[PDB]
Amino acid sequence: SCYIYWDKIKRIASRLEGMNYHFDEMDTSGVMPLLDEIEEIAHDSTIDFESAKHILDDAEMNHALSLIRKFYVNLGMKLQMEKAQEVIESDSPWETLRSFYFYPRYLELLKNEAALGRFRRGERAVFIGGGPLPLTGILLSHVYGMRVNVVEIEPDIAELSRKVIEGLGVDGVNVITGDETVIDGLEFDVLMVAALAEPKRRVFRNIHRYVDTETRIIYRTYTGMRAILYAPVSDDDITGFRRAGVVLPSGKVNNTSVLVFKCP
Amino acid sequence: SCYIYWDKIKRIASRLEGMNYHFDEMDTSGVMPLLDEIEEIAHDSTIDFESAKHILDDAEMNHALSLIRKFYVNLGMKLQMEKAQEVIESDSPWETLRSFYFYPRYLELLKNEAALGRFRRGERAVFIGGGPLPLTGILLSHVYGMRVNVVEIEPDIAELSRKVIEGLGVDGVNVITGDETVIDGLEFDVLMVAALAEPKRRVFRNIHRYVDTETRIIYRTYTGMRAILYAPVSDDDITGFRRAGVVLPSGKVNNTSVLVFKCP
Ligand SMILES: N[C@@H](CCN[C@@H](CCC(=O)O)C(=O)O)C(=O)O
Ligand SMILES: N[C@@H](CCN[C@@H](CCC(=O)O)C(=O)O)C(=O)O
Ligand SMILES: [Br-]
Ligand SMILES: [Br-]
Ligand SMILES: [Br-]
Ligand SMILES: [Br-]
Ligand SMILES: [Br-]
Ligand SMILES: [Br-]
Repeated sequence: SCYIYWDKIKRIASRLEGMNYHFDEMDTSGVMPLLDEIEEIAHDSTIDFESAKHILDDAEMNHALSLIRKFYVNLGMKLQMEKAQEVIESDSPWETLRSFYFYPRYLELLKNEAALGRFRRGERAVFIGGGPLPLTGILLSHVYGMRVNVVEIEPDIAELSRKVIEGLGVDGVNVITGDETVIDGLEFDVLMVAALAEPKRRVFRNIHRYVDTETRIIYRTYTGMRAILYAPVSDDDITGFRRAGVVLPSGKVNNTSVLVFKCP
Repeated sequence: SCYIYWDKIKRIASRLEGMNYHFDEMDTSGVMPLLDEIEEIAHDSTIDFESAKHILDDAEMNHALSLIRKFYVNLGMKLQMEKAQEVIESDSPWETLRSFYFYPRYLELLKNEAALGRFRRGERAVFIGGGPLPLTGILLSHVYGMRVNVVEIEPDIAELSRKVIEGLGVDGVNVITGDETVIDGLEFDVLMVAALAEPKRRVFRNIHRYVDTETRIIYRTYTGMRAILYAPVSDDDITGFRRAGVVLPSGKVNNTSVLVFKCP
């Protein structure tokens, strides 16, 4: 085979590689064009899922794919870091938060997930992998009226996220510093696994130990050409669970959301 | 994992075990309820492709999958043979043809394919693997006004398919007895490969030698839970071609249709 996307992807990866050579520290404003070139490929609706695997998972794409995925992770993290601090400093913190590049996507994504998980006001939710900008946790309370624990493994990132929540005046959102294993000590009706929470295999094995067969578990993944952004959760990762629902994204939304329940 | 469909599949397969190595001896009328049981699962739109893959790829499912596929291919062949002979003997051949159990699905399948392959009246189509009831060839002319050569490897089957075409009074449909390599001496705009055309490896490697990069090639395969019916075309099979489009079936249609082009 002979996909025209292969050359386009390799050239983007070459640009990323040259950039990384010069700077470890991401220039978030400067790389927005690169992100948009990548998302135009990711959002190409003409490409079916099987074809996406044929193009993205080809052996000769491995190196380029790894560069693009690392870029997406590092950019997303830096954008979150920068926005968190902006929110904390702002006299108009909600207006500041809504300016986050990806903000409207979260509204659409969470709508999807709330239907999939049958979210109800007052239910307890745990979100594993809050990051510096705990937007999903914030929305689960602010929009869905859930009582939320957000879990974050890096103590300084956890601290930042707490200041963001305090800055916005959002109630019902607590941040727990620790790994996924903290769920042993929490009551919850629904558990969500962040798109970038890693390592997947470990996270799901630990989840399996601590949840029961009634716990609604939603995880975020990448399918079709959106897999250019990040490695999907594999079926091996979710051994001991059964899939019970999936929402495929459209528009600009990147994540696929999967509902699973612990067997048996 | 713990899908309800696992046991349901195993149960159906247990009732096929005693027919193993002798499915060709089946009473087609008598086994229709079995096909319905299998299709109940195959056609269940709540089973996502990841779940279907989990079930169907499991080593413990291999024997059951083999039984179901043998049943399906033998029932399909026998239904086709019986119908071909009925049509040839009928005073009302088109009415007889339209009573074929799968007839409505062919209309939908072809409708999807016509859009995918951008079929235009008067275009020249070659169909590899007519079988005794060359319904696709018949409809390509009758519905889409294409000029058709159907290719059939077995002389006796070729003779039967000619009699069906002639019985119906269909114009612009000819049967060529030979292997796939007969396309060397043909001039055509669209090439189609039947769902049951085998061996895929040899067939596609031969196709690659004769077509050019402009030839629209459509092949039929099985995806998701419908792969319970018949082995999907493997990635190995279509090496040297690029995928350009797909139609995934809905309702009762079994086949996925794939548009490919020879590289580059
Ligand atoms: N931050 C969220 C992920 C939210 N994804 C959104 C925003 C855009 C993106 O992440 O590429 C989406 O899918 O469109 C998490 O940690 O799960
Ligand atoms: N006979 C055709 C296949 C026609 N498939 C139809 C009929 C049902 C079936 O084959 O199970 C379909 O997908 O619904 C061929 O060999 O290409
Ligand atoms: Br504000
Ligand atoms: Br988040
Ligand atoms: Br199930
Ligand atoms: Br039975
Ligand atoms: Br057999
Ligand atoms: Br046919």
